[PDB]
Amino acid sequence: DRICTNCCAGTKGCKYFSDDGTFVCEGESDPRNPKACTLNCDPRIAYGVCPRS
Repeated sequence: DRICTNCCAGTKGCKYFSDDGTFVCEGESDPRNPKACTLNCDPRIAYGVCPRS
């Protein structure tokens, strides 16, 4: 377990949200370009919630 997820490593369309119930940022990185961002650990980001459909 190593919560080193960050908004750069995020994927456009999915809301990077914290488990406390807060929207931090949506994935600013678009999947078109090969995104390999730094593994900067942003613990305030829990997981990405893409539309549940």
